[PDB]
Amino acid sequence: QQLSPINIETKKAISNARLKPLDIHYNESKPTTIQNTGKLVRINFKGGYISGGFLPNEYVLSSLHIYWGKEDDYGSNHLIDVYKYSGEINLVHWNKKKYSSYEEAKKHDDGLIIISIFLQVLDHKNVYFQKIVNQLDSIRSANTSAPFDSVFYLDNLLPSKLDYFTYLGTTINHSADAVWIIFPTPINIHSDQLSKFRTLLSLYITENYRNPYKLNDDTEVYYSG
Amino acid sequence: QIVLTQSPAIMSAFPGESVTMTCSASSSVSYMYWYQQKPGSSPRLLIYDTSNLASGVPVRFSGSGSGTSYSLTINRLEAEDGATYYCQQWTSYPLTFGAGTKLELKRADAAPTVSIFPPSSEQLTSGGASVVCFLNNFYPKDINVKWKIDGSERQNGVLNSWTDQDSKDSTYSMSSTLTLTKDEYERHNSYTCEATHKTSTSPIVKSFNRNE
Amino acid sequence: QVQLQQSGPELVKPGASVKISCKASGYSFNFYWMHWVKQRPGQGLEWIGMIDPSESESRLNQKFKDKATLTVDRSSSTAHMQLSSPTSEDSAVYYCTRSNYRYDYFDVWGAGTTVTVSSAKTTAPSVYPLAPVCGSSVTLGCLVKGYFPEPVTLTWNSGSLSSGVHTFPAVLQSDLYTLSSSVTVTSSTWPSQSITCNVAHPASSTKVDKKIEPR
Ligand SMILES: [Cl-]
Repeated sequence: QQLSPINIETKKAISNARLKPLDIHYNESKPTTIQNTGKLVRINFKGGYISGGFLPNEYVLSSLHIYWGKEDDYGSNHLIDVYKYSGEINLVHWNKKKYSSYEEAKKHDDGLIIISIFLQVLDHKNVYFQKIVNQLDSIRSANTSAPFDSVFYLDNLLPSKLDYFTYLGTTINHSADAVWIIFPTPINIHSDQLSKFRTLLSLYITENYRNPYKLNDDTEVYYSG
Repeated sequence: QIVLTQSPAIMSAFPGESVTMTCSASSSVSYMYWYQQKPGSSPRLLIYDTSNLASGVPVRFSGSGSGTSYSLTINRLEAEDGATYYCQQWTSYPLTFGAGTKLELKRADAAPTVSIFPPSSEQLTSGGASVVCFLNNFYPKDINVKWKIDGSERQNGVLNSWTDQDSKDSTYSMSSTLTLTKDEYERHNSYTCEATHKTSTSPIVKSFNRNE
Repeated sequence: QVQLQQSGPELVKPGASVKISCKASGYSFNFYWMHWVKQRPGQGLEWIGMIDPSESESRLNQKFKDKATLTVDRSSSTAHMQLSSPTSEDSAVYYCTRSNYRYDYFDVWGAGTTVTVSSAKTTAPSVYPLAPVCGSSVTLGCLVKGYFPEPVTLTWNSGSLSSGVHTFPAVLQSDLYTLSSSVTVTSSTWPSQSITCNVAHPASSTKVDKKIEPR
């Protein structure tokens, strides 16, 4: 019922300080293929899941999506207290326990859980994030698909702090509803690593983030500290 | 879904007048959007994000509102603004539009120019007979046409069509067609189209006798 | 130029599926969501659904869940909408429109594709001249009777005569349309110069030119 993305107002967030901790199992996650969709970068995965949290049961990882802007100043989708990061990784998970496929999960408000990891541009070359920029040479055209070149552990792309905000919203392209898990703490990357994304053909792709929507009266943002 | 109610459904005003149309929502909308559709054309963006004018939209247009109540105002109407205006919300899916406010123009009262036409020879050869009456360039649009045959009123077989208000002179035109068979047509001599309009107190009568 | 080009008028047999198309040019097709909007003669605008061209992910208005199927042909930069098992309720103008990737507005619209769902027969019109009954000004006419489906086009003197013209919207009776057009000229113009109404009904491949002769 809430269109994504949003500005998260920390002063309005509801503290849920009795939740089970969030359990991330990316040890068995393996990247299958990488896509240039013409609009964004998609990395598909097999294996790996997340458990609650607020989660009624576990949700399997299916894919990763990357967003940026034309400046290292302004590129993420979600904001926190009107602060926009350089970029945003979205990790899509689906309710395989309840529904037979992703396609059936995408039609329900308890089918998709998306994890948001922010990208902060600094003077720090991320060796783990690099494993992704290297793939970019294979997928410059649109829409192209290539096998993910070599060894990569998603676990390395996790933030150093896993406190998070959560709310019921939608996919970034609005195609379906989804619950968001959003870490305020970003991972750090260099300008040289992000700029590579802007050299992908879109038919020229300088920016692909979406502006935020007003929070609806009945939309709650919960914080797990 | 969010239901948008637009009032008034239909309205008119003179050029230079101020016009306000409202869009009420069944629940709160973050931003209202406004589309202008001229007759025979696709909708076209006029206002976005409640109060921002689309590129090239004249400064006489303005949008306003918040929550469940929004409005569009034309400050100094112009004839070219004749259109149906739709509000639209982008707060929840499905996206929804109001049913529109149809806006038309006022001008000075104008009497119709009335012409009558006997069936053509070519139609008679096919066994049908249509009698056509054009009532052109009148205002207001409210008009009554009565067909008479040999003095008697005829209601059956009458079809009417009104043009869209003229975008240059703000008048309306109407076509009235009486369709009989060739057999019925030849059974009578006097055919009359009688126009009743507020311009004259007496009806405007056009008539012909079948065999001159 | 950034432009959205829609397929021509469709007459569709009830229950027979129909695909209509929307060819995009002048911009990056994958980057903007394409939407479909339905407009019935007296029913405002209805949002059918949208599709994200980059991955063909679509969202449909539940009102059209079993009716409309949204696809894209990325190679040909063309969005498609299919209507399954059409009924008379599916007769309408269908617009494709692009929403801006950043701003939530529809910044490009097609001319709209008219879809008529009916088992009424394709029928050619008869075109009849309307000459005046046997000062300063004269109104002539052309009557275009008994055709199906819409549209017909009507010009006067191959379009050379355009002011003083009133072409009346068609009226539908008993599966057939009838339309008329009046033209007003100075009495010194007609009949010393010919006036000819030109009529096309593409569905019946009809083309006719009727000179208005004095009675
Ligand atoms: Cl790694």
